[PDB]
Amino acid sequence: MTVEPFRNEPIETFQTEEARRAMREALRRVREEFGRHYPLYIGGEWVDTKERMVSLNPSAPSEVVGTTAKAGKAEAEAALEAAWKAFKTWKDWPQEDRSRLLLKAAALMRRRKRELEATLVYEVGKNWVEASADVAEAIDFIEYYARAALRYRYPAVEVVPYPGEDNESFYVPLGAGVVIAPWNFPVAIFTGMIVGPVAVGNTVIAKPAEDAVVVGAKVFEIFHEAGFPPGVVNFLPGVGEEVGAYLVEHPRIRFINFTGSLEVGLKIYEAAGRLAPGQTWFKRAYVETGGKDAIIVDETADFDLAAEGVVVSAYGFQGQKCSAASRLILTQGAYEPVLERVLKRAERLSVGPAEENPDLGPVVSAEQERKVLSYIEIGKNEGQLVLGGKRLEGEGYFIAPTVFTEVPPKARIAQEEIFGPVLSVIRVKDFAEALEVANDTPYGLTGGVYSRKREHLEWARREFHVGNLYFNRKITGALVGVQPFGGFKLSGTNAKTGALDYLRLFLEMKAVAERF
Amino acid sequence: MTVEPFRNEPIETFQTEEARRAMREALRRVREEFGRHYPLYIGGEWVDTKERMVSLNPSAPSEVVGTTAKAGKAEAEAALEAAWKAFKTWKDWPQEDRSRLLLKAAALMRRRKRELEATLVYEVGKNWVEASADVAEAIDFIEYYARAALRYRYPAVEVVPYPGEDNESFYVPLGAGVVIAPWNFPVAIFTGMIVGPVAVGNTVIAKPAEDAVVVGAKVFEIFHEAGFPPGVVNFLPGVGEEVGAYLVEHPRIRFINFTGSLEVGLKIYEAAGRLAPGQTWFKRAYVETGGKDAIIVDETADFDLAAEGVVVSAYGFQGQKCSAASRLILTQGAYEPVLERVLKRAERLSVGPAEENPDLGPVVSAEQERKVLSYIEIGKNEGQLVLGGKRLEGEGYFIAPTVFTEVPPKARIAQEEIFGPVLSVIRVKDFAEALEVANDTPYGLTGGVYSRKREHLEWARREFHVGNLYFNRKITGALVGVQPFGGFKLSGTNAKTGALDYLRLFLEMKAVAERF
Amino acid sequence: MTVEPFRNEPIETFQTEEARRAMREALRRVREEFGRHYPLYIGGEWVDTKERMVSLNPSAPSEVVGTTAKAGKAEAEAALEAAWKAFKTWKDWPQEDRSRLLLKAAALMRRRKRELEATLVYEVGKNWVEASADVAEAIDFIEYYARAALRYRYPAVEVVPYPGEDNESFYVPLGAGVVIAPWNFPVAIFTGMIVGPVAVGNTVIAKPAEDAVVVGAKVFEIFHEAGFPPGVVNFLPGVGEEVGAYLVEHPRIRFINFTGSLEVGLKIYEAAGRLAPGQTWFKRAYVETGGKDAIIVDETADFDLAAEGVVVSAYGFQGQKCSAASRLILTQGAYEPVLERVLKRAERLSVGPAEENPDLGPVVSAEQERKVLSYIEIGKNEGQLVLGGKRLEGEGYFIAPTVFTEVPPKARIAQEEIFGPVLSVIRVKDFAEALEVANDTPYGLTGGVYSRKREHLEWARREFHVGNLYFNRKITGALVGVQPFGGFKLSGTNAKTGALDYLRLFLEMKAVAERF
Ligand SMILES: N[C@@H](CCC(=O)O)C(=O)O
Ligand SMILES: N[C@@H](CCC(=O)O)C(=O)O
Ligand SMILES: N[C@@H](CCC(=O)O)C(=O)O
Repeated sequence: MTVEPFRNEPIETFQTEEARRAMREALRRVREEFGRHYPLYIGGEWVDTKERMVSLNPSAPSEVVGTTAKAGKAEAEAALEAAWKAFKTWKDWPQEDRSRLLLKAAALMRRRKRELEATLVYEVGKNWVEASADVAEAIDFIEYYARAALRYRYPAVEVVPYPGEDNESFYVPLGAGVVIAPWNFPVAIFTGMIVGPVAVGNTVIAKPAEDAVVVGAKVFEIFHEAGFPPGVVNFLPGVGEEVGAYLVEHPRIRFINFTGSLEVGLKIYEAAGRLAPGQTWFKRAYVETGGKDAIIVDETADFDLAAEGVVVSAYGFQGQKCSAASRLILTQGAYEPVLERVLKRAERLSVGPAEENPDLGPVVSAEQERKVLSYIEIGKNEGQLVLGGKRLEGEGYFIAPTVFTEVPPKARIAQEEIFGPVLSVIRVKDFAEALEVANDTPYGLTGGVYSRKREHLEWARREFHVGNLYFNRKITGALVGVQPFGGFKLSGTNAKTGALDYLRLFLEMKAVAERF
Repeated sequence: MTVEPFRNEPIETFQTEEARRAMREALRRVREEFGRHYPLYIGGEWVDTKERMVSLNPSAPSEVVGTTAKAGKAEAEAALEAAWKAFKTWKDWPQEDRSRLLLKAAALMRRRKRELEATLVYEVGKNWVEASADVAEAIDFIEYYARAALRYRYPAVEVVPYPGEDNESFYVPLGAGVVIAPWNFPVAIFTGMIVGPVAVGNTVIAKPAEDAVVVGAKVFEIFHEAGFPPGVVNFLPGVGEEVGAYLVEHPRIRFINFTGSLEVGLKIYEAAGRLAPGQTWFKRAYVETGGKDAIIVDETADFDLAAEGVVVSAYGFQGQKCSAASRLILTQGAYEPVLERVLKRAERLSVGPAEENPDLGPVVSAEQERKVLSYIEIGKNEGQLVLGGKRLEGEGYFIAPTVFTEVPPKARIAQEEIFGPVLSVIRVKDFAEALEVANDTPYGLTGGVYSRKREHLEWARREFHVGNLYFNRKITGALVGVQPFGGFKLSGTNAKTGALDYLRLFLEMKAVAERF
Repeated sequence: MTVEPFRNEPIETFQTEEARRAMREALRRVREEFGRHYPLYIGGEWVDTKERMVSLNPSAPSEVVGTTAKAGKAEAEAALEAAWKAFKTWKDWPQEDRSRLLLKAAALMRRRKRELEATLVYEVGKNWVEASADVAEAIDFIEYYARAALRYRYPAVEVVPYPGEDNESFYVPLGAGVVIAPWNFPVAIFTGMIVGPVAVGNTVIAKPAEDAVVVGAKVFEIFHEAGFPPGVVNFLPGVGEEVGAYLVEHPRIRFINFTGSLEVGLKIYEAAGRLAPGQTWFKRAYVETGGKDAIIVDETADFDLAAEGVVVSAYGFQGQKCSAASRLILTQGAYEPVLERVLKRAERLSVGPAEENPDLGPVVSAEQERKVLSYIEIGKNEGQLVLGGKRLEGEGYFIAPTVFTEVPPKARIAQEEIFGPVLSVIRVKDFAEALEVANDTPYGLTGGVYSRKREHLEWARREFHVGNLYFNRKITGALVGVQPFGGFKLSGTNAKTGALDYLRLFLEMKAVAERF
């Protein structure tokens, strides 16, 4: 190696005066720039369009936080042509050179941490620590993939030798692909999904989520200053499915990297399986599609520790995480003790404008608000509402931490991803039943168990079927490198982010033999 | 390691009297066994059916090599139930135990080599050496995957540590899947596609190609004797698309491993991308779909060496290989010298009943013969026929080595996979044009270059876009371990067989963290 | 690895106000619990007995610090049955699972550091830093052995392969054994001797030293909360040799791990060599039996540095360490300079109630006091008393730092382990004579040399025959992992604690071959 061993970027807690001062300064600079317009980024240059998109502050929706250009099919085609033109030479860059470019981008992002965090606060309603964790994770993806990519450098394949011949196998990138990013981790996942494929020689066209187009543009300002060659990375904010559908079904799109709802993920995977007219390859599609994550607590657990972890997991970033604890499975002996503690802690959570660093900011949009409130109405017919369950005062999309108890395992609110601050509590007889209920959903992303019994923990290690399992701690916040992130079943294709294996997904192998 | 380092099984040449004596006895016993009936193999037992399938000797179509039971939807469902039941416990076997089971199977197959080779000679028309190479490769897949699987044993993932926590990532098998095997390497590929997934904990339902059901049954006799637990491997010969379609589209089939025509591969990949009613995962589909492989020869090459390699590559097993040289691209200076040599060598090739160990046996079936002859008629109006181009006398499906020259690069015979003894010769101006023509097809499986110019070879290493490239030697016969086999573009998904990476395709990763 | 690399637990120096406050709080909690009764721990549960044992405060012997149950032969037999029953399943736990259990125990012990330290202060008279070092070392043993155990996981043996066979050699634990722990490091050594064997699959019956039964019980509270399966670890405090003799001579005790006096160690080793009626194995007995450790100082040394190290080594924990410097060998040129400095430093050492953090607390018991005073009387007839040599005022067993000079190398006080604050100074002609005198004792545990002459240091590295040798620093305080601890000659069997080799002592090897 030529750089220090990988270490995760520390997550700012803002416990010091300097940290709080720096954040206030960043928040001021960001809001003073709410009037800024961000164009598309195609072929190494910012390209504007006639029509525009408006980004709103979910904590005060009448306030615009910025506007961006709006890509259509014409711009998507232009981006694809630029991406393929760039691929022709970018694929030949020595890996050491590509990795150094990523390291430069990480250094630039680290120097703009507060600015990006403040943008997350105002654009998507993350409180201070959620915002800091998001940006820190983006930096981690860049630092991690830059190093991981070197493990695949020419010629990396272990082969069996043969007399009188040189047999060399090596990896090569696929080509130009499309990245469809989420609004809940618009810096972290947006960055990771792009730089992973790019690190090993691919080129990318990235479509940010509508609710997070401004922060996505700021990430591209970093890519631009870093110096990625024209066409290697492209930015196409857009409205509706136009751009995404056009690229996903395009005969010249080589791969698709997607993180979002199961509904969209299913359509993408189906489309990727089809041979578009003139297509000359089998498309690769990687999808991360959510979950219905549960935390199991049995009677041997430290009930206070469990309650704290459950509240953090269920309500962090208003429960808008694919990893959020949306189900709390309690064995009979743990039911009353844990539920009472969870309710006591949850009722003390503050909800308000994200910039004030409340425990919960607003949900991301009017549409998300409508969806969450709709599920709350559904829940009233399936379980017992014991906490919250309503919209709070203010134009901002503030929803109170919600808890439903005595929820049937097969109830809609115990099966479908609400993606809001709504926790469903399920009572079970014993640990075996807890595991059965935990596994009985179409998903398999995150899960947790609070217990002191070794046999129960190791039992879960073998049978709680989720891609990311945690014992006696929160089930959210997977760290790059430490906890490869990705699930089973309808949670996706198990493309483990923040792991060496992730980069292999964007490479193909060639074997060349020379008989002397 | 607890066994000797992997070494490829020697391919018998039958030059010694001992080898000839052994082969003659094996051929005699297999012939004397003609007419035998082989049932299906489901849940550890041989299960017969009312209806049956007939396997004919392509060298003498009136002769029935044997008959097998015929599986329908009911048998497929029974096999799927057995495979999932078995998966529950097979996935928990220590890897060392599963690997030892594979090694036992390899030892048993090795002891039945001559018998399996003789069965290939009679059932699919392979001459002696082609049959020996097939069986040797099957043994190699078992020996190689047995060892490779241990590289993924619990807990194999390299992760970054975190203070006060144990973070453990490991691989687990996917579940029960279906294997759809080809008739051209009915022992080798049939075995490889089954044992790879099985080695790491998956269970399989295998559908042999209709023309090679008998040898597939013999491979299962070996699996049974080795002791694979009931349900781990299942044998379902069948007629038509019924069985394959039912399993490929089944909501409970976890993965599909396919090797065959592009037409079928495209349908499988599309079906795999769809969520069948009640399906709870994104199906994985691995497909190897053929090629239109070329050998380029420039004016600096050893023309005699090139001509020999071209003839072996084009006519070995009657050109019925996805790796076969079906295109010969000659630069202006190499055209006359190489073509004259290729014609002289090809016109001396013997064609006759496979048991006689001719240079070429018959094509595999009446339908295949019809298709190859149809392509020859098409070729007569596209290029210039200069050798062969007709069916030979006899009941067997004998076709003479055929050569067309001055073939336009975009002609149907220069673009579509004929899978017969038909070589298309294309004349180009220089090496640059040779590479352009070589790359201009929808495929990308194998390719070769005969040249003494270092700059041309290294240029091809970087730009001749095929998964398996060979310099100054034949382009067929990839050896397990030595030459990871798999292509680009419409040649498939690049699932490299005989390589460490192959097994990763049948595993998913779990990350478990415990905060102490 | 799945956890951070091993690091030694920091030893608290109590230089901060918070540290001192935390210690005072811990001391208060511990003394408020002096009335507590601690039962035996057998088969996963606390089991009380009719008779009890009383633990006294050596700094105020009329004060009881706690009482415990008293095990007899019946309880020892019950513990052995529980240990064997547990072994049957504990031996089959994946090593990763056993190691995680140890890591949990370490985390629990770390959270109770101050409590354990305060218990050591009151029960065995350790001052603050000696107490902190003791607990920190116990944590180190758990953390170290948890990691070291993974190095022996299935199948760990490097063997030579053979054609057509799988040859696998692996380690397995021995069974149920007995641990006989010392009173001088009742948390550290008590813990290490137990968790080392347990980590790799053995089960243990532990007999704490009579003077330290309370702190031993607190360590078992940690084992209990950690969740070791019933029978894996058992606690049997007792009076006299009854329990120890019964287990050591038992036909069903598989191994014996002992740390204590040579007198007892010799008896244990002799008994272990005998085949008890019905015994079906050769018992393994590991014994650490003390020393008569010397520090050599020559004329080239930094005399002030040497004096400081000698005083720390001779009087730390009142010289009650098997590693304590009980002999000071000075060459002629170093004699006066070093002796004067040692006397000046030693005369400034404070002696008093351990809780007040004096340089020296009291010796551990009335019996130890009697022994040390007896050796002082013996010393008066062999050497010249120049410092201390008497009991101080108070009911506590306070003995003043003592120094005898002009001591003959073969004098009883220069040969026998006093285990008290008594240093014997021997004058020698040169370095060669210093080494001769250093080696001329029945022991060989620790030793030290203060010198700037490279040739003398390297000479000692090769010829100062002790298991743990230190240059220009104290000879006590061996750190887990850094300095494998164990001696030569009558200091024991050289079972190096805190080293990878330690765990091998509790394993046996099996070699299994399968001919395919
Ligand atoms: N990796 C994030 C979840 C990302 C997502 O919500 O998609 C976590 O572990 O909290
Ligand atoms: N691996 C074989 C080709 C297998 C196939 O035809 O599918 C070869 O290299 O000749
Ligand atoms: N390991 C301790 C000595 C333990 C004992 O006295 O038995 C030290 O080096 O000081």
